[PDB]
Amino acid sequence: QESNAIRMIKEACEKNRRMMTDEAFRKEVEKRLYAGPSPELLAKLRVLWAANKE
Amino acid sequence: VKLSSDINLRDFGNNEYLSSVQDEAIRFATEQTDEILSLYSQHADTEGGRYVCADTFKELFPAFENKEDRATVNNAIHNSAAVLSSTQFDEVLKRDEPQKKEVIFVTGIPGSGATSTVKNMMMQDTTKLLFEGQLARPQSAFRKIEQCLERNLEVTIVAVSMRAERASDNTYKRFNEYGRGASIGIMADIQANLPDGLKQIRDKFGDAVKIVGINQDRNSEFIDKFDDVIKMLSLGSQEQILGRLAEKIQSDFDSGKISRECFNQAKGSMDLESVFAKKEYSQQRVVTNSKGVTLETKSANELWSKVEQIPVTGMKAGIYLLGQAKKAETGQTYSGEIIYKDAAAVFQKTKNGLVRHNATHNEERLAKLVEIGQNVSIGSLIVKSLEYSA
Repeated sequence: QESNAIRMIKEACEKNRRMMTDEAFRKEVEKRLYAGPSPELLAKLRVLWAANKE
Repeated sequence: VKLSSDINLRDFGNNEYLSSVQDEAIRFATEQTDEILSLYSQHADTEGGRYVCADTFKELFPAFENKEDRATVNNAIHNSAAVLSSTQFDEVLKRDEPQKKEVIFVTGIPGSGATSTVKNMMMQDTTKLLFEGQLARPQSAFRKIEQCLERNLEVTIVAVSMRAERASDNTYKRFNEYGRGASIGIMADIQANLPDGLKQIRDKFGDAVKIVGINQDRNSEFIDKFDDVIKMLSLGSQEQILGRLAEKIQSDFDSGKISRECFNQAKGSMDLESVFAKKEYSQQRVVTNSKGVTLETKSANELWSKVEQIPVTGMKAGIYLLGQAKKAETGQTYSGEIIYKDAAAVFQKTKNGLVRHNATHNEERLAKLVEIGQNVSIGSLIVKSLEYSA
């Protein structure tokens, strides 16, 4: 019978179909993809970059 | 925790900016490996460091902070990000977690929505690691797959696919919202060679690696058998796809669908003139008359059918075989009526027969300087009207 990863992938395909007929759902997935670093992460990165300048 | 390998340098040439960004990225990745992996694991959107992708690691580099720089610095920071991914990949593998037995590799042409597919996967309790990256050149992936199978982990490779043209449209939107798109060179390289890479994985490791596919042109249809995955992914040669992509991004720019910035990042380091010159017109002709020009193509059995009619006034009756046009030699001047024009070529009727000019000459655009039906001289870029009334 089918492994777990293969179910996960099939479930992922169903959600990809949902994106095509639900503008609000697509927009929350695409907002997450392109969000970039959170302000919390960005604060941590700044310290990291600044402490290790040449 | 050190990098799992030395980061390979690319050659940036006389571009001092990218050359120095490269060395800064390599220095950062090599000396701060520990703090970088820790930020990626604990603080980025990575499922606790189990979603491993070079494109997520790019967001931890100073050169990538500002949206408007990402297209320019991408190639310069890539290898540093990819080696950071391998290092991360190895750190996840070393964690003792007998419950977690499954490793998923996800790949696809940029703009195919592979990343969006990964975000729509929900982590299961048996999921050890999720890696997203190119498998067209699979050598690097061999080292990762080997390590999975040494640890008795089950490996699944998921190939996400879409026609280049529609994927290209998605890359434009990503460039405009996020600052990174994709070059036509990498898009064509990937879509042409991906089957070969997946072939090389099946032949090194066998049934031990499950290989599946997602066809995004058939509403994300899941494809289960390897032979069927190879079928779906057969979408042309590298020359064919590159040729089609070059025509698309040029037409898209010429008509005003994409800005110059979006066009330049899609161009990448491609000489478009050299792509356009490789285009073939052997089964094609142009029929001119008093109403306009009609582009026709021949089938295998010698039947002509219409592709495109363009209305134009003032041309006489004519039939021109486009594949028999003489290439324009550089430095010489050619005079006469333009009889056909597209994204790749401009065809001109001279006294010594039909001539073909590349639609681009040394990054200057010839095709926009002339109209079909117009009598001109073309030389070198000097274009003159020869139109008169007497």
